[PDB]
Amino acid sequence: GKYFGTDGVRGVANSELTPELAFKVGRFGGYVLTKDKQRPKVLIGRDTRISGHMLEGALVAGLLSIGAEVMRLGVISTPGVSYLTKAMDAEAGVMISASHNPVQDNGIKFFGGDGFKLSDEQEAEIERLMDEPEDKLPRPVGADLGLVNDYFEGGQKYLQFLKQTADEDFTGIHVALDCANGATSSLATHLFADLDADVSTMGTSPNGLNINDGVGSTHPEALSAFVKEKNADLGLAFDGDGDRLIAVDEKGNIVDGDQIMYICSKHLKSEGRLKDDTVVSTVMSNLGFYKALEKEGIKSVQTAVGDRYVVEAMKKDGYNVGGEQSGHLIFLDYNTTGDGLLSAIMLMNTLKATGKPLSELAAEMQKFPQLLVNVRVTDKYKVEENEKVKAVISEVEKEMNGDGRILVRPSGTEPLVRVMAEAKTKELCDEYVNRIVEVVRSEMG
Amino acid sequence: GKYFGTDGVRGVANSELTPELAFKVGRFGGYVLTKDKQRPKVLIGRDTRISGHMLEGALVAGLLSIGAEVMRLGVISTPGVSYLTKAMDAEAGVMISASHNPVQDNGIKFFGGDGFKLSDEQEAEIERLMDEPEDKLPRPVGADLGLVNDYFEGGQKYLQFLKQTADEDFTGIHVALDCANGATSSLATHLFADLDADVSTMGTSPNGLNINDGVGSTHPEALSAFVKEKNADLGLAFDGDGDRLIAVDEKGNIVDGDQIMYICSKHLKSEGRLKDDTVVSTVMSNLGFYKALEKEGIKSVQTAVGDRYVVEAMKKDGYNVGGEQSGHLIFLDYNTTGDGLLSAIMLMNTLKATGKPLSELAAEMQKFPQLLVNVRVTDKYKVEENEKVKAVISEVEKEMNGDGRILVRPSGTEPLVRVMAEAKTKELCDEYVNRIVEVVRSEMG
Repeated sequence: GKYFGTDGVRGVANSELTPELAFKVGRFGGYVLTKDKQRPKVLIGRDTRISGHMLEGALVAGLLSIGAEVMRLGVISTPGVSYLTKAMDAEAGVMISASHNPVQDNGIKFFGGDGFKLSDEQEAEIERLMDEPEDKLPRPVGADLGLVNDYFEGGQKYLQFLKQTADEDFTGIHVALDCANGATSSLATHLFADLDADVSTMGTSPNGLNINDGVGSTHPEALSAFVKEKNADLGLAFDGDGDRLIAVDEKGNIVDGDQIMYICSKHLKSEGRLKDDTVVSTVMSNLGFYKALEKEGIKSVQTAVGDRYVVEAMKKDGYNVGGEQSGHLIFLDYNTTGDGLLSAIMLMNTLKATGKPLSELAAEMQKFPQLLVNVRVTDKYKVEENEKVKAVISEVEKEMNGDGRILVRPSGTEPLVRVMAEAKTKELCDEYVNRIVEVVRSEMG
Repeated sequence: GKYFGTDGVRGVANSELTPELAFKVGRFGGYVLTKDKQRPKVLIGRDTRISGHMLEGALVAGLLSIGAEVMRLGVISTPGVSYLTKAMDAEAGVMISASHNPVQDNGIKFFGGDGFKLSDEQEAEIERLMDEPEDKLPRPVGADLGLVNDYFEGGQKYLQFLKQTADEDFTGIHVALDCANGATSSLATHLFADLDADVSTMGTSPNGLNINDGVGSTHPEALSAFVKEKNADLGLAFDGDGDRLIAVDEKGNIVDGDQIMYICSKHLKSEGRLKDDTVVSTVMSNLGFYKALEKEGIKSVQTAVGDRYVVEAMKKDGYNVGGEQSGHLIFLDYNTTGDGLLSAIMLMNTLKATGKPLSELAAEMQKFPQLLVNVRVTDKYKVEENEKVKAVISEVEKEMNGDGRILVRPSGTEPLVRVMAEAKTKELCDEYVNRIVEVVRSEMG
């Protein structure tokens, strides 16, 4: 009915995301991808979550009961699953994980031959079957049955590829890594050490219970302190599945996905590699990202939140680069989903080639301050129109005239409305927001 | 209701023995064995059957959804599973296989802590649960979930143990091996080669479709020809799971489980190791086995067909050795189920120590000829009594007076009765059987 959301199937493993269901998934989904040849070739990959194994076995059982030849990969980032499912011309690819969420949660994700999430048509049918109450799909027996050749060497192919996209070894750089105790634990540390960089690690020590546990892109303050401690040049914080990246500069400060997009797209434009010198990004990006983009003559396209949209955009118009503030950047020259380590290597290429420190590079793009004030109200949904509100906003919008931005939306969870303001400084934020907030409390209370 | 038969659960994999059911098994059975500690320790092992993997994954999924720490072993004979489940003090042990059957079939088998099939009480409850239609067993989540550490090194521990029970290396012996393309493929050939024996192989080349395919204990004629071809001293034919053994002498002839029991128990008695110098065996054994046993002053106990009974017997009365004509011999000094390779090493110990060739040793025990004649009849079940039949038999029984044996039983499959006769020679068989057969056709036709 509705198993496949944004990020595939998710639940708390065993309770909601039962192995029964991870069976039905691989069984039916392997049927759907079976329409080509009698013997599809799914490959499957997972992070360090303890539920990993339980799901991987039930999923592979499903796949094998409908003839699919199956290639376990072991622990590997979602990037590497997509890269390999393309490079090995495999009918599909699967990733058991639930990036950056806590360990108890997990999820199944699918990739097609091309390295892209499955067509909404396909997922459609997978769900069609998963609600019939008769498993009338074929049951091959004897020699028709699925086959299963492990391929734990997959990892070092996706390593072998990342290693070629580094414009020279990184000698002379001290990098700290925090790998969320996840799929990137063993991949990253081999990579940057095989690229001749002084690596200092942390969060690289998974036990299947510690993924994303005060480490990783979502919790970068540990890494913030570790950089200063080990006095490194920068810190990289991947998340659970190796699909995001948040950096940290020698000064200890955080370097979100807008600043990484800025930094990298700018370097890329200096090699002629930025395609039509444009960059896709989402609403969520910070006004000062668009400002410093103009300043470097890089144009931009905005899309709605979520990388199905940011990738929908780069596809048609053939764009080279696109990203989110989350740290989720796509370099389509190289791979078809967000790739933490790719991001990180592009960032290091920048650093090496410019001899600047990460603080300097990220200072070109100046973030605008934000401000949120939430006011409790009687009837939060009647703010869509108002004889005052609706007006106030518009005036302040024009008063700002490109140097600012306002956003007022009612909450779901509660009975209050959220006023929010980008401005060039903290005191303009304060002025503007207070204005709107006043004409709201006039109505409600 | 009735899933656990003699040899565990069996079916044709996927069609009857579905992965769904191999899930319910490990889930419920891991509950039943969970009553001790919150974190049982099942270990699991399989043969080369292609359905192996599919079942192993669904089974491990079950086990993990109820907290069991689980130890994959890979491919290993059922012997080695039992040996290890004892030596590692593990709550249970599991073997996915269906020995000597064709590849399409498979099966789940259970062993307790002690190395013995599970108590009929336990299997009882496993089935109790498997027919409730509500999976109300706990669903641990987060850190309670199952854990899974592979242990593919298990194999070479059970090797390390077999290698100690060989009374000296086997230098100077040429042995041919036929391992049914099964679990014993890699174990045997390392073993006898690490014991310094000239090994010539066959059936050692599994691809998950060729198990028991004109090789192995059930189909020994290939091996019969191979021994003569490679002019070896003897041939060993294990079956799919490494639980049986049939030998073949340098002359090419077959050496069934009665002759191996004779040969080995006799050697053992010569080391004082045969306990109370007795040997357990089943009805199925050949009169001349009992004769040559008397001749060497070894006493004997008979039990009904099947090793649950042959082991029930050695348990109470503390017997050292017991076997079946199948090749399924138990040496309880050393292990708790039938052990093909153990048998084989005991046989080689005999050979080495006596310097005799296998033909000579197996000639001490002289088999009596058998004869079967099946007569079609009108009402095959009224032969339990007869005014002629019942008499004829009894007379011929006493006429034989210990030198013979008769057995007449009606068939199920068809409408006819089966007359059968052991005698000292082929022409006594012919006489005796013809007598009975005559007084049967008198009635029926």
